[PDB]
Amino acid sequence: AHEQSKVKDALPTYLLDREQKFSVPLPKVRGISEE
Amino acid sequence: GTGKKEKSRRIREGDTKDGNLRVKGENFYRDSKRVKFLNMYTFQDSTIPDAR
Repeated sequence: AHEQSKVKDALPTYLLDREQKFSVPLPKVRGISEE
Repeated sequence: GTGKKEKSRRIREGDTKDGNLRVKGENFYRDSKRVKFLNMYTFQDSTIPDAR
């Protein structure tokens, strides 16, 4: 950070300065057996 | 018998035409709907299903 400093999504005026092929995400789930 | 015999009752009711579904314990008291229920009082196959 010191080295970088030594070198030298637009939002409305009211939101600034504020805190911010159909497969399932997890196919082939673990095969929990009848146990 | 003669009436006490279950064969006569089956013949009279006509269930003999479809006796393939004869459930173990088919009697006047506690018919299949009850025999199956009671049998549950008598899940560990450890099968490996593909959860796809």
